Parts: sequence; C-alpha cells; structure tokens
Amino acid sequence: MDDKALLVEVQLLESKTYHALSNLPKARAALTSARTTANAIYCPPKLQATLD
Amino acid sequence: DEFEEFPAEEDAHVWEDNWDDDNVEDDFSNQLRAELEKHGY
Amino acid sequence: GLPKNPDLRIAQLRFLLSLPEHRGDAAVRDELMAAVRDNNMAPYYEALCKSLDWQIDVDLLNKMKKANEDELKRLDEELEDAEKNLGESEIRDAMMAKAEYLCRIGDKEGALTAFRKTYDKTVALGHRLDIVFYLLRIGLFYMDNDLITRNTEKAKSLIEEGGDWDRRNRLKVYQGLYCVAIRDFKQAAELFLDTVSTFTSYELMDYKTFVTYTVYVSMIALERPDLREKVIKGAEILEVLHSLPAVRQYLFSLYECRYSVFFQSLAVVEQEMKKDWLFAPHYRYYVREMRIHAYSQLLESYRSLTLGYMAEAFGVGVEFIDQELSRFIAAGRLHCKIDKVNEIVETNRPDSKNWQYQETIKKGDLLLNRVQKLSRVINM
Repeated sequence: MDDKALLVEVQLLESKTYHALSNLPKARAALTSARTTANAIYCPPKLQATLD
Repeated sequence: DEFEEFPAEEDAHVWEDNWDDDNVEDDFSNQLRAELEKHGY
Repeated sequence: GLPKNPDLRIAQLRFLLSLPEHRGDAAVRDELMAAVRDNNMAPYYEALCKSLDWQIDVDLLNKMKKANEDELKRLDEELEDAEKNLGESEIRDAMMAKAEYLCRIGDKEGALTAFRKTYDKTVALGHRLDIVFYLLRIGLFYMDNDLITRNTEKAKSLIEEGGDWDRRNRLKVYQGLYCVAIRDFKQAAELFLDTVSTFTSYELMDYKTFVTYTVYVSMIALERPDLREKVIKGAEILEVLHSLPAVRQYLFSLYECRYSVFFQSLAVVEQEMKKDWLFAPHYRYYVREMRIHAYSQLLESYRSLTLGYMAEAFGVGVEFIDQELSRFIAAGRLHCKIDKVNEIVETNRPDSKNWQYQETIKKGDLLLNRVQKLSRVINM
C-alpha cells in the first residue's frame, strides 16, 4: 500500500521494539528503512520528532 | 619385525573421557540443594 | 525448508521415556502416542514396545500395518506408472516419496536402503544434497555414529563440488549438533555461533532450543573475551534470550561474576541437560567443566583468598568448596594449593617465562623423540 506515513510509523515501531530487545543492528536497519521511507513523503512535526 | 614371542592375547564412544567421569557421585543439583539447606539454617 | 521427517521430537520423547524418573511419566507417553497415531508409525511402534516392554494395542497396530501396506502399494503403483509412461524424473520422485514414507513410518533399514537406491539413481546435485540430509537426519534420529559421519563427509564433499549457501548453513547446523553429540564442544560452539544469525534448520529444533544449545556450548568452549564479544554482546542471542530469563541469568551470572546465582543456574541447567536427548551423556562433564571454569575465573583475580570467601561467593559451605577444590587440583585443573590450617587458597599460576619453559620442554621432548625414532629408523 502507498500509505507511506503508516509504513514509516510501523518501521519506527519495529526499530523501537528491536532496540528494546537488544537487537541493535536490526533496530538500526529498521530505523534506516524508516528514514529512507520518510524522505519520500511529508512528515508531520510529530512524525519527524519521533524519527529524530 | 613383529614380536611373536609375546602372544597378542557396549562402550563404543568417540569422545575422550577423563578419570573423573568414572567417579560416582550424586547430581550437582542435589549437592547444591543439600549445601544450600545446610548453610541456610 | 527441509521436511521435519524424521521428527527429532519423537526421539527426544523416546529418550525421556527411557529415563528412569520419566519412565512412569504420562504426558510424554500421550504426546508420543499422538505423534505416532498422526504419523501411522508401526515398525517404530514395535521397536518402542519391545524396548520399553510396552503392551501393544493389537487393533491400533493392525490398523497401522494395513495403512502402511496400502500406502506402500500406492507408492509402488505410482513408481510403476512413472516407469512405464513417464521419464526418469517421475520415477526418481516416486522413489524419493517411497523412501520418505519409509522413514516417516519409522522403518530404519528400509528407509536407509530406499534412500541409498534413490541416491544411486539421483543425478541433480540439489536432490543428492537433500537425500544426504535425509540420511543425516535419520542417523541423528537413531544416533548412528557411523551413518552420521559417512553422510557428513558425503555432504561436505558434495558442497565442495557444488554448494549453495543455504545447504552449507544447514550442514553447519547438523555438524554442530553431531559435535555436541560427541562432546566436541569447541567445534559445536564454533558452528552454532556461525549459524545463530542465519538459523533456518527448523526441522532439527526450534530457534529457542538452538539458542540455548549455542549459549551452553559457547559458555563451555569460549574464553572470557570471546564469550563477551560473541555471546554477551551478541545481537540475535540477546534478542532471543530476552524471552528466556533462566538461560540469560545463567549466562550473565558467570560473566558478571555472580557466582552463587551462577551455581544455582548451573544446577537448573544440569537438570535441563539430563533430560535432553542430545546432551544426555555429557551433563556430568559439562557441569564439572563449568565448576572448574568458575573456580579458575575466581582464582584468576586473586593470589590468596580465604576459603570462607569462596564459600560466601558461591553460596556454599566451607567443606564443599574445600572438597571440590581439592578434587580439581588433584586432577590438575586449577593452579592453586590449599592451606587448610589457615583455610587459604594460594594460586600457583606460572609466570610467562616458566610456562614458556615448560611448554618448550614438552614440545622439544616430543620432537626429539620423533627425531630419535626417525634417525634410528634410517641409519640402519
């Protein structure tokens, strides 16, 4: 689905739960995917703040 | 140059077994439980 | 990926039933019987009944035998149809199916001979690898050392000729399991650490079981720096250990030098290890090696320590720690000596020069024995 804002939110959530599970490389990969998807849409201030 | 004067007269495991393996004793959990209850009181 | 036939859970349940304290267990019996009746496994039913002196159910046994007979007739009919009408590929697939059914219904020798005939008729390299992996699984199921070794060599050679990374990783997992089976824990730790990040052989065991095996074997094999770098700081290992608090506590207690908690967790690990079908004969050896490892790790940081200090650290009595220390020094495992009058353990770790000199003496003695033998051989 082309709703990339939801995809960014879910990728950030995946990175968060990976980091909470001590899987640092997987959390970093999920965060990088989230950033790559984020630099293709209009990120609201809340979404950009969560990304940062 | 075989030595024919002296005549040449289950548990088929590959791993090398040390002498302590043959020693019989209770399980380490039992020993630890016993020591824990001995030193607890 | 690969099929779960034969099921190693069946072998684990059978071993647990063979254990004395679990011989009278019922849940193991219920699960094993459910597996057999879902798989219609008659010859292995007979083998289990004769090994455990069980009372065979005549109705269930006859139903299983009739089902096996009609199914085998069906596979033979498909094989004949493929031979008469189709090419070698269909007859090959039919023979693989027959061998797979034979292994599924618990036939050992029949499955072996059918798979050997298929391998004789097998040409495609991937299918040869699959057949060799099936033979390795059967050998692991029956703990056939010769079969496992021969099939491991065959798989290694086949992968060396042509090997995809997936099958090579699976062979690594199988080799690690066998190395665990033969107490070769260093190689098993190597393979398990190499395959933990890309574990895909779910037919052998679940991911959590594989990770517990990896943690145990890496603990018994790796030194402190390697254990810290590859296991303590392991990403996937920590991720799965987040769902295994007991194994995580056991691993982290030794690394953090929490020796009483480590000993309690080691007792728990020994209780788990006794029931394991694969770690069965090595539980005493593993426990002894862990006790020696903990004692050596504690003594590495001290020159002279009171016996009471070890008794408090490990949470045991003075007498028990004294007895274990004396037994391990007598076996030449710990570099220390005990003063029972003062109850002080004084470490006798050789310096770099002394250890180097002793190693030089040993190696030079071996080399000079070889040199003397060679010279006496050649100089007539």
